[PDB]
Amino acid sequence: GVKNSIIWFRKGLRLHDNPALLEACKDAKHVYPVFVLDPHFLQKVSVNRYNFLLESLEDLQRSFQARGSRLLVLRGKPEEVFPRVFREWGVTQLCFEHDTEPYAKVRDAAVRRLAAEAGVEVVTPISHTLYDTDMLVARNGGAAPLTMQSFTKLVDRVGDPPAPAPDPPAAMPPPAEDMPSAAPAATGVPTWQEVGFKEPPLTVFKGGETEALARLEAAFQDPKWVAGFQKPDTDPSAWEKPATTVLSPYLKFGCLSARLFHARLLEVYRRHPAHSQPPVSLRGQLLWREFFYTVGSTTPNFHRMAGNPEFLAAWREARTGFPWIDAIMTQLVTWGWMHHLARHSVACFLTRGDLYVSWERGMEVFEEHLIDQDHYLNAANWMWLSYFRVYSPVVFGKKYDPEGRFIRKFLPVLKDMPAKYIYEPWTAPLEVQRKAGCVVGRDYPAPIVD
Ligand SMILES: Cc1cc2c(cc1C)N(C[C@H](O)[C@H](O)[C@H](O)COP(=O)(O)OP(=O)(O)OC[C@H]1O[C@@H](n3cnc4c(N)ncnc43)[C@H](O)[C@@H]1O)c1[nH]c(=O)[nH]c(=O)c1N2
Repeated sequence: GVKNSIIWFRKGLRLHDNPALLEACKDAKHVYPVFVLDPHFLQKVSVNRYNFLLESLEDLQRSFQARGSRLLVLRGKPEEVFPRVFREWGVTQLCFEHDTEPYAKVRDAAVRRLAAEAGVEVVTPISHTLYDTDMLVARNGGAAPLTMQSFTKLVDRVGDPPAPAPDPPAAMPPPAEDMPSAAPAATGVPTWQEVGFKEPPLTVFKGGETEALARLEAAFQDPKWVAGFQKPDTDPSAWEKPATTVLSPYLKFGCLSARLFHARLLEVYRRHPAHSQPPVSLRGQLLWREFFYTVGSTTPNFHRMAGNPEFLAAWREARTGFPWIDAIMTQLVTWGWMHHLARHSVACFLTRGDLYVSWERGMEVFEEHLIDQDHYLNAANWMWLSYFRVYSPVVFGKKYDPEGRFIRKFLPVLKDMPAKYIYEPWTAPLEVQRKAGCVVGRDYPAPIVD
């Protein structure tokens, strides 16, 4: 006789542009905001990324409490928890954002069956991508386009992505009182210590929808920078103020709506007729993401499109002996984010013909440490790898940073090396090494390859 609904967060960790949340609140006597956390994640995942998620859930908790509700972090597996709470809470509707990843399809199909057995309606809107990816494939005749230029042609044919959804109401229907499965002590957001991590996170990027919107506003503080953006011309050695938006972790977890980002770019583009165009523009960057999601989700053998241990270990542990390479690998572990062309440098130095190895092994290392780790974006970018015309990937940074400021920041052992040798410290006169307190082979390794 009443509507009791669940809004289930997996991605889409936001209140803004959340059509699943708007549906669950409509005409609802009680709404249960749920995140399902697998407590036994022990089995691979850096504390930096997991803490980013926890911070994002803490932000959601604060947002829901401001509106008379709270987030319920349920422990267990969705297939076991949901049948119990469907009956306990008298649920009539279950809402959640659509997800096209492989595991998500298996998980969501099972939950859809359990909902039907309990008489629960399921509503799953598209809001993680700009477009309904299935719709794009259908309008392309039933096959995903295979080049960026062709893909940009198709979306231009389709038109603008949908507008961001309205903000939710200032007050929300709360969960019912004294429901055993909603008890606060069993449903709070845990800390990185409580989930089992021993080392603290070191990244400088904080999770959550609130920080995402703050960072988006900062990127749009200069419309001329947004209008003139060209990805290949940005500086990979810029760390104090990165040369790109660093919105990737926020888009990965859904703290930031891709649709809101796109709408804001078109606002700026209307007033700047000479703005950059795809693929180098900031809109092009969003379209790279959409392109790889579309191809990845509709391609069965997606990982097969691109056709010894010691070299990988040195690369993994930032001891290759090339300061530019080791500095980036240090940024990976410490920040979990590096500029696109820094990612290119270490990836080419690993796969494009310096250490050979297999690109899959390099992806595994990225998958552990990147805070923007994305099943589709990580793999696709490794394969699309297969710029250094003058500067080889091992001294690439010298073009932008002849003094080696980036290297000195992340490899402080080299902080007193004269700039003439900071990219090739093995060339320094051996008394220069002594003076700088950095002897090659003692304080910093010699190059691992001739
Ligand atoms: C080896 C390797 C591995 C990865 C990636 C590249 C390479 C070469 N990338 C892509 C890229 O390096 C990354 O998206 C940016 O460095 C993120 O920086 P900004 O958010 O400042 O991007 P910037 O502000 O330039 O772009 C804005 C947004 O567009 C998207 N975007 C930009 N460049 C992209 C690209 N090349 N491919 C797809 N989407 C792109 C992202 O959503 C990004 O947040 C990736 N990206 C990611 O989100 N998760 C990942 O796990 C990886 N892994």
